[PDB]
Amino acid sequence: LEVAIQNAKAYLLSTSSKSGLNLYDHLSKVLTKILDERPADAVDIIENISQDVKMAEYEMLPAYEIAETQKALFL
Amino acid sequence: LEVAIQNAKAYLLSTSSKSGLNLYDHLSKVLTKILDERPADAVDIIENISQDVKMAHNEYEMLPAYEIAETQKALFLSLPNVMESAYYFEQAGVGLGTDETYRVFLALKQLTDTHPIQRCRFWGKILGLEMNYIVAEVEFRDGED
Amino acid sequence: NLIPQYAIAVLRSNLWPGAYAFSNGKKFENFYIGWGHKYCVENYTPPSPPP
Amino acid sequence: MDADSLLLSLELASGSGQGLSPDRRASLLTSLMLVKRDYRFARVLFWGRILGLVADYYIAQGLSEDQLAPRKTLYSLNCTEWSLLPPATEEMAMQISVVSGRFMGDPSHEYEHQIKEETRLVSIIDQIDKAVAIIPRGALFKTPFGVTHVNRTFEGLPLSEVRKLSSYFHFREADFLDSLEYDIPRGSWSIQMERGNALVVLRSLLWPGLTFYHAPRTKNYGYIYVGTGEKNMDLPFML
Amino acid sequence: QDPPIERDLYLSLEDLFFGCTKKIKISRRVLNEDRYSSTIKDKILTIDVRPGWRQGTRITFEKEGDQGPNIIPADIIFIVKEKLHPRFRREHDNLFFVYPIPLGKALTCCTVEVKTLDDRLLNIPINDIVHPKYFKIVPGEGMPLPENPSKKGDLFIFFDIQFPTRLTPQKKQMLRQALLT
Amino acid sequence: RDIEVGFLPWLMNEVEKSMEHSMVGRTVLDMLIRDVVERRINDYEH
Amino acid sequence: MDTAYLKNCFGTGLTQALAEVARVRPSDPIEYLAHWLYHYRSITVA
Amino acid sequence: MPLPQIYVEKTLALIKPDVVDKEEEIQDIILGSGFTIIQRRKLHLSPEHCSNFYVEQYGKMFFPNLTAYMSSGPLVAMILARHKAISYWKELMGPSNSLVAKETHPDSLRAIYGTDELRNALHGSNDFAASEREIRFMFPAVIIEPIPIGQAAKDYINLYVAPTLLQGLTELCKEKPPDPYLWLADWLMKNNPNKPKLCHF
Repeated sequence: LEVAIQNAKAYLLSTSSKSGLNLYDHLSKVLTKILDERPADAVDIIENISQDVKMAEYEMLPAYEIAETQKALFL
Repeated sequence: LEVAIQNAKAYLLSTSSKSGLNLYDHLSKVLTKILDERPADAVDIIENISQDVKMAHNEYEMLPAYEIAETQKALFLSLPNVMESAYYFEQAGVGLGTDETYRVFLALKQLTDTHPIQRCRFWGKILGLEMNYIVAEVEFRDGED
Repeated sequence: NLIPQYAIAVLRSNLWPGAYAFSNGKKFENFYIGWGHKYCVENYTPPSPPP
Repeated sequence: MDADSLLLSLELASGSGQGLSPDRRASLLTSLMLVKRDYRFARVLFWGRILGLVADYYIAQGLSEDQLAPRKTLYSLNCTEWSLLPPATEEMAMQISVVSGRFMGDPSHEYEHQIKEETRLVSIIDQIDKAVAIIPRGALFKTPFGVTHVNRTFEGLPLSEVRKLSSYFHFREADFLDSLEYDIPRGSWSIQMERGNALVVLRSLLWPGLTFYHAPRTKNYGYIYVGTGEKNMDLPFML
Repeated sequence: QDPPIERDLYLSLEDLFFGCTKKIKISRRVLNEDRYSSTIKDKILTIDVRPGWRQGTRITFEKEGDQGPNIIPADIIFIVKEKLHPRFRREHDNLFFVYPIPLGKALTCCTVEVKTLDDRLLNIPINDIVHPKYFKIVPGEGMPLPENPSKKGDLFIFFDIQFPTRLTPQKKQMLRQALLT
Repeated sequence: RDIEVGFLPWLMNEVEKSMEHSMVGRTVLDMLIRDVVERRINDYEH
Repeated sequence: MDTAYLKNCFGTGLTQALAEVARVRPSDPIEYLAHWLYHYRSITVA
Repeated sequence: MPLPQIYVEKTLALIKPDVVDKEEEIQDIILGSGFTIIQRRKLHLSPEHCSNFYVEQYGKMFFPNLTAYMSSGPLVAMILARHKAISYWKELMGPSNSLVAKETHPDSLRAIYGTDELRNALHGSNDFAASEREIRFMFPAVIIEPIPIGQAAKDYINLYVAPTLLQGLTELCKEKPPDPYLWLADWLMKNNPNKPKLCHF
C-alpha cells in the first residue's frame, strides 16, 4: 500500500483556505498536548482539544469595588 | 527513540473507563473516514466527524471510604459542650472544623455511654505519621472499666 | 437531637417563613431570613375595590 | 448538591440562610455515602428539605450514568435513615391538585380532600425537579452514545455569561437542555452576586426555597430546595 | 425417532439476573460409521444464559443428543427452572418479596429492608396500614426482561403479619382503647 | 439462487479494500505519533 | 441474478460489518454481526 | 513487522483472589518496572469460565483446586505492554511453580506473593499466540493483533461467517422482505450454527 500512504501524505493538508489550518499540524498539536499525560479517558476529551487548538479583567471590576468598600469594616 | 514511541501508543491504547474505547483506535477510525470522503472542509469537520465515529455478569469494586462510613453511622445512632468550646477555639484558628469536632463529640458520647464516666473531656488531638490520635480525658465514677 | 442535653429550642413561625426564635433556656434572640411575606394557604386574592 | 456542599456550608453561603446544621451535615455525609453504597448510584446529591409542621423531610436524589435518567428520590426524617421514595407519574401529579397546606412530618398523614403525604412528597419533588432544577451552561455534555455525562472539562461561566438566564438549563428531559429564559414568568428568576462576586446565587421565585450555587472560577455548582414545598402561584402579582 | 431428552437444569435468581453460563456433560453414546460403538466427540455443551429468561424457556441442541444407527440425535438441555431463594418468587418478569412484618409495625410507619439481586439494599417506606392483603410495588426494579436486558420489571413486597401470641390485660385495654375507637 | 458466485466475491473484495483503507489510517496515525514525539524529544533537550 | 436488488439494499453496511468482525475476531462472529446491524440502524435511521 | 509500522507487544497478567488484596503493590512494581497498563477489569470466573480460559490446557490440567482458586473470589486481570513484554513479565514472574520460585528466585513476584504450585500469585501469557488467545477471551472487543489485511480475512470469513451469511442472504433473496436488515439480523440470531435455538415461551 506504499502508493496509498504516499497519497495520504500528499493530502494532509493541502491547506484549507476556509480556516488556514492543516490536519497534520492541527492533529499534531492535539496529540502533542495529549502526550502530556491526559488520562485513560482521553478519548472523550479530543472534541474540545480540537476546539482549543482551533482557537490558537474589566468584566470583574465590580468585584474590586465591593472589596474596596469592605476595607473600612476592619480598618 | 523506540521506547518513547511504543510508550506513546501504550498510553494512547489505554481504554477509557466510561466509553470502553481507546483514543488510538478512535484516531485510526476518524483518519480512515477522513481519507475515505476527503472533506475540503477537512479541519472544520474534525469535531463533527469525531462525533460520527463515536456514533458508530459484571463485578463491582469500591473504595476504602465506605468502611469508615459503615463505622461512623453508629456515631449518629456527662459530656461538655464540645461544639461550643471548639467554637470558642475556632475564633482564633484552633480546632478541627465543625464536622470533625461533631464526629469526635459523638465518639465521646459513645465512650461515655459505654463506660461509667463522671467527666469525659476532649483532651486534645496528637498528630501522628500514619494515624492521628483523638485523646479523651476521662474521670471514672465507680473505678471499674 | 443526638445530644439533647445541649439542645437549643428552635421555633418556626409558619406565619412569616424565615422568621425564627431561639433560646438556650436562659437567653434568647430573634431572626428573620425570609422574603418578607406572610404565609397564606389560599392564593393571594387582590382585594376587591370599594362598593 | 454534591458532597462538596456538605464538607463546607455551601447552602448557607448562598445567603438564602436556610440549610443544614453541622450535625445534619456530617450525618448527611456519612448517610449519602452509605446510600451510594446501598443504592448503586453514580452520584448522590442532597436534593434539599421540605420543611414540615412536625418534622422536615431530608431529601436525596440518586444520579445515574446517564444523569438525565428518571432520577431516584430518597427521603429521611432523622437524616441518616434513608428510604427509597417511589417514583412520580402523571396520575399522582393530578391526585394532589385538590390539596393545599404545609407538609406534615409524618408521611402517613392523610387528607380528606384520601391522599397520603408520601404521594404529596413524591409529586412535589417531581414538580420542583421539572420546573426549577438548574444546570449551568455546558456542565452536562450529551455523549454520542445516547447518554448524558458530566462535562468533566467544564470551566465555569464567564462573568459576562453569568448574568444571562440563557446560561442556565432545566435539569430534565428536553446543548440539549431547555434554557431558563423561556421559564414564564419572565422575571421568575432572581440573579444576585455574593462573596466578592466569586459566587452566583440564582433563586427560584415560583418555587421559593430553591437557591442554585455556582462558582464562576471553577466547576463547583449545585441546587438545593430548602423551603416550604408549595408553588408560588402569586408570582405574577408579586413581580 | 427417539425423542430428545428434556433435561431440567436449575438456575438461581442471580444466574438469570446477571446472565451466567453453564456446562452440562452429555452422553457417550455417539456412533461411528460401524454403527455399534459408544464414544464421545463433544464432551460439554455450553449455553450462554442471557438475563431475563423465564421459566420454561427451551434451549435446544439439534444433532447433539443420543443417537441410534438410523436416527438424528437431538437434546433439549435445558428447560429453565428456578431455585428457591431467601426470598423472591419468580413470576412473569416480577419479583415477589415476603417480609415477616410484626404487628404494631404493620399498623404504623415501617421500613422494609430488601437485599436485591444486584447486591443492592433497599429501604422501602411503608406508611399505609398493612392489612394481610397489602403489597407495595417498587417499580422498575425486578428482574430484566428477556426482550430488553436494560429494562426490568417491578418488585412486589407482600407481608406476612406476625400477630402477638400473648397479651397482658393492660395490653388488652391498650388495644381496645386504640383500635375500637 | 447462485449468489455464491454472484455477490459474495464482490463483497470479499470490498472487505479487502476497506481493511486496506483501515491499515492506511492506522499507518498515517503511527506516522503522526512519530512526528509529534520525535519533534518533542529533539526540541525539548535543546 | 438477484445482485441488483441487494446491490441497492445493503451496500456499505455488510462491508463495514465483516470488516469490523474480521478486525475484532470475536468468539461468535454471527451474533456480533446481528448486534452490529442493529447498532448500524440505531446510528443511521435515528 | 519490518513495515513502515512500529509495533507494541502485549501480555496478559492476572492476580488471584488470595493475592488481589495486594493488587496495589503488584501494580506499583509493574508500573515501576516499565510496563504500561492498557485496561483493568474485575472478574469473577465461575467454573465454566475457568474451564474455557485454560481450554488450551484444561484437557490436561485436571486440577479442581485450580478451578477453585479462580472461582474462590474475584480476579484482577491486566493487559501490560512494553519493550519485550512477555519475556520481561516472565523474568519478573520466574518459574511457573511457586514452590521452586520461593527458594531459587528471591526477587520473583511469585515468591513474594505466591504460596505453592496451584496457589500461584500470578498468571500471564507464556507465548505471543497464547497472549492473543487469553486476551481475546478475557477482554472482548480490544484490538491486540496485526490486522489480517490479505487472504487471512477471506479465510476467516469463509470458514466462520460465509457458510451462514450466504444461506441467510439466499433466503432473504427468495423472500425479498421489506426493510431487509430485520430479516437478515433476526435470521442470524435465530439460526446461528455456533449457538442453540432459543424458544422464549
